Amino acid sequence: EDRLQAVVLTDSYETRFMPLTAVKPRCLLPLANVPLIEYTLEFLAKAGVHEVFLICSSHANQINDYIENSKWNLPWSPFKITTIMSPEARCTGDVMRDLDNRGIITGDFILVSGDVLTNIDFSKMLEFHKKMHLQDKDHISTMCLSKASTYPKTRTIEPAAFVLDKSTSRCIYYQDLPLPSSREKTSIQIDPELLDNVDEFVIRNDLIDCRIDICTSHVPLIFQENFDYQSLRTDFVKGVISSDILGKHIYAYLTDEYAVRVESWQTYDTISQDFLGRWCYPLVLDSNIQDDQTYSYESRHIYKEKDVVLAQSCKIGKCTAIGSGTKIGEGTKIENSVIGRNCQIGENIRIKNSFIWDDCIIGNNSIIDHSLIASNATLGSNVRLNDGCIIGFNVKIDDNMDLDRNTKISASPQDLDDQTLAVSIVGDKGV
Amino acid sequence: PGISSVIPTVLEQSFDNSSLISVKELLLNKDLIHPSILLLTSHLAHYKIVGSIPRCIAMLEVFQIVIKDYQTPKGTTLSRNLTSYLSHQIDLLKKARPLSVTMGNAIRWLKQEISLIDPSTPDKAAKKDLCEKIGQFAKEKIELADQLIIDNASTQIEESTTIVTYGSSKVLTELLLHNAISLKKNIKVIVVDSRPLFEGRKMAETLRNAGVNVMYALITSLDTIFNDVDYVFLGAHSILSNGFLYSRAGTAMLAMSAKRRNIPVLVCCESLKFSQRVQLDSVTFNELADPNDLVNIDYENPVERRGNKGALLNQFIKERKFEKKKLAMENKPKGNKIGGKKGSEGESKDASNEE
Amino acid sequence: TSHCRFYENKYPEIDDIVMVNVQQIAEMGAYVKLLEYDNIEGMILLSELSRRSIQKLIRVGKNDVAVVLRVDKEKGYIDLSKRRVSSEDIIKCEEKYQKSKTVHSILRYCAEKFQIPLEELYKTIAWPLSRKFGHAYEAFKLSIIDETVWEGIEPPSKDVLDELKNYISVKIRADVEVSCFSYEGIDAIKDALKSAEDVKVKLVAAPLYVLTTQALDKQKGIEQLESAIEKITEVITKYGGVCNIT
Amino acid sequence: KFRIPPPVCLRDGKKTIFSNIQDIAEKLHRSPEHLIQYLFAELGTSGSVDGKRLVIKGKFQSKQMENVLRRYILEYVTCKTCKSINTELKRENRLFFMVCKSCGSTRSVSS
Repeated sequence: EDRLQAVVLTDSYETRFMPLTAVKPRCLLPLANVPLIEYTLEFLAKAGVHEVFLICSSHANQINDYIENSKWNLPWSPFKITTIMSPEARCTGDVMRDLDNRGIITGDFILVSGDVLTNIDFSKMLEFHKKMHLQDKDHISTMCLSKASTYPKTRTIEPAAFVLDKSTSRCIYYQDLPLPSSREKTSIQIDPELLDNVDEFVIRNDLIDCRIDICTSHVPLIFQENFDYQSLRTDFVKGVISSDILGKHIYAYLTDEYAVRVESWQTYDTISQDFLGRWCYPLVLDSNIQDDQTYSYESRHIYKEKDVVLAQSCKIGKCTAIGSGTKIGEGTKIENSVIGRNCQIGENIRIKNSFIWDDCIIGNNSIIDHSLIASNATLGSNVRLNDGCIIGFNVKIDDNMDLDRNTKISASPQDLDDQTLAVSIVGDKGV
Repeated sequence: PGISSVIPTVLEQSFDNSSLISVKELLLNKDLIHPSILLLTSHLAHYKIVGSIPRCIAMLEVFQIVIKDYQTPKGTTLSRNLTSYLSHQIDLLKKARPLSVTMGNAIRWLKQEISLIDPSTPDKAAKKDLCEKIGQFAKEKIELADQLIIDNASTQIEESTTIVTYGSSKVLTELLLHNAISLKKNIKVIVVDSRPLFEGRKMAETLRNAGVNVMYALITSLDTIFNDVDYVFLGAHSILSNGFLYSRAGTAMLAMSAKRRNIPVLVCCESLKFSQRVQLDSVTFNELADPNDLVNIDYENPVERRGNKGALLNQFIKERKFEKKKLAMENKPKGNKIGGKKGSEGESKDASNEE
Repeated sequence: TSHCRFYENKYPEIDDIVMVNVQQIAEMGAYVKLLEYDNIEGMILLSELSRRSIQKLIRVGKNDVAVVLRVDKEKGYIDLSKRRVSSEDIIKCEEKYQKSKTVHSILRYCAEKFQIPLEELYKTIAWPLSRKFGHAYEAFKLSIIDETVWEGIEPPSKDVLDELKNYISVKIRADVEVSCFSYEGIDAIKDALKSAEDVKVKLVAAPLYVLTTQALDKQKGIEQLESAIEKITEVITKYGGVCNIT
Repeated sequence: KFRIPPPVCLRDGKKTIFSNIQDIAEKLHRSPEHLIQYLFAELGTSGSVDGKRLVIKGKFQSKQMENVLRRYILEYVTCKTCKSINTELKRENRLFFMVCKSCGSTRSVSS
């Protein structure tokens, strides 16, 4: 039951975040004024990890530096960090092959794709996995699933329709749809290979992706054997179902509580909002995980760190978090928005449902609505932004600018409009 | 003939005066009853939406329907067995769920109407005029009154508001909705929920269906919710001859809390709800229900968990009892919005003698 | 669009009867719009309103009685009363109001249709109807029953009149499933055609005969259709076939 | 007969989508519209032609559609007197009757 190793699939979903991920690594970016890797690490610790393995390729030096700086580098940690360095750009099959070549895989190894933070206890899950394994010899891997918000409507990228059994908790079919976004395929598929064996058929769609996998020693060998499987969800699970190796079982764990992985931008925002509220049961910033953090709890879901300065007569709405070393002026209307560490806010600024990253200067008499500002990117005087406007690294938005709905701004100093240099594109300036 | 005896759970030591038992699933009855009354009774018994205001209206509607369907026998006159029928209906209602003050008033009105027209007139001419009259009455003393109350409230509300609300009172819902839509002010609505009936939840749902900024709280969570917040509104059932607030469950405590934390409470009432019956405590006459309401373990109404509790009769010396109607203190509410615009609750029976 | 007076004179006199459609009440009385004498608002007092519950009966929309007390024929101030009503006179007043309303309704659709002023229309109507006959609605009713009142003055518009008539009141659909098994049939059909039209008959299929019956005031179309059916029945009984009527 | 092409189609339904049909048209030497017409004749469907891909209304499977295809390949490609390649579309009055370019014979284009 004890002694379990962890392999984390990092630097995999780059260019999916279309403006960012070009200069700095994907996972190093802060969720709520603190890096995304830390949460994942915490989760792993909670689960039960004895050795840490990270897959790095895109900007690996920075990752290494971070690791060196991190708390787990010191000898007090039960798990040590040793990174896998591989050639640039490869699929999860190739990575698996590489891992196999090296050879550290023992027993029930943990494989996590992307970064996930959830509240559910893992020991029970592990126990369940063990018991099910003890049933039959040819058991493969565990999948995590959670109940969705009644009806699906905000899910377009990965709205997977899971046909499931109640007695064994096993997947029957996996399919992706663009149905709510584009009315071309509003569609359902069922295969007849497992009809006269299961009987209890339950067709469901409202289940959210987690992508946390508890895997046996068979999986890397399987990957080595069948080199056609580049992905792990679309081709692999389906293959397993359609009897690639005959007489084999897979898991689909069902939980009533919240569990969602990071995937896009709106989804990320939603996750952040959830974190801000009391959705996750023990996951709160006021506990202080990074040790340098000095967060404290206040009334009406408001987070305040130490050395946070806010001026008199500023009406605040609901759910606000402020990072350390902030100076905010007078006459501000703040509603459902997070302000980063050491940010300098001017005077008379109306904010609604927005997001502000680490060290950003917001200019006087500006309106920000449902838009994101990345690290070290500054807003000037009189800037009016609409819903879902992503701003990249070090973008200097100077005096007087207006940007419409869903305008993406580049991060590296290419194809998308508005650049890192002085003034965003209303008058042509840049490289 | 009906059904008698057989009551679930323990009878308890204290608070034993009113009916708490009965027909839930129908078995053997008199073959003359109009089914609409039965259906209504079935609804009322297992209702989660109604709260003082709509019940009476529903009853009136039912009565109207009955009148429409009513046919005079060839032998006996229009009023001979009609009274008996009415009595039977009343008995059925009581068996299902005890009669309210509004319902009593309605009954009285009906009786008066019956007395007014003596058995001499033909069938199709009398009831044509009766139904119209009743409709007119309904239009007058209810809807118009409500509208008036709403308008009074409209002028009474100032600038920058933060309100804590409770109940499934329709008038309050109307008010809040009005605030949200037609006034376009800076309104914040905080909702309090109760265990016996999910009224707060319903209110919240209604608010959502409009698009209002909503905080959601309970009876326990009140010490932290204040720490900016000013107005407190409650829904009344009936005001007695004493002047005390004879209303639903979790109101009095809230009022007390409000009193403690500086800012007073405002309650709304109609100009027909007033009673001549004298009582100063909840022990006198109370709406008591079966302990089946306090079985579900949080979250939602339909869940059914095999947790820790699920027995009442087998347990030796165990009393699980809950109350629905309460008597709140007189001095704590300051504002009363009735048919005569504005007034104090200490007036008691100023409208009762006025009729 | 709704404007201008109903009768010849702008302001009423002493003793003459009116009515208000009350929008808001209870302050001094009611300063609300009239529908008997001009759409310009006049005032009733809360003194001669209660005769024998008082704030519940009137309120909004409901028809309420008025009689002209005092007139200021200079700038525009009209005094109205409810209690003064000459007993049953209330009912008469109400009737008059209703008539006025109906007249107004009549001269609204035509105003919108021909795109011509309402006041002019009113002027052209209220002389052999509102003066000689009594009220105008009753005159209109009389005309609809048997035309006699419209003949007095020559009409500038006929289409408008037609529209009005239509509103007051039309093709009614009729399908006769003709399934004849007769010896001579075409001749019979011709005969039927020659009696039924003397309305609009169209043929799509061979067994199905489609006919639309023209109605004067909607209810009259039942009598004609039945007659046609009877005629059809008569037609084929002599030869040796059948006609099925749905 | 090995001339039957593999139908590369997901059974993801509500509206039957055939993206591989162009290949079928090519290999068997046939106009794409005729196949659509045949399908329509077989089962009450309504849709439109798009350049390669089909948008046909209905949730139809990857076995009954396959059966239909098999039938089509059994009678519309095959001529009873002489098995010839060159067959052409003709609208001969409401029910279809195609002609063979090699000889000139009328074949039942429905059963």
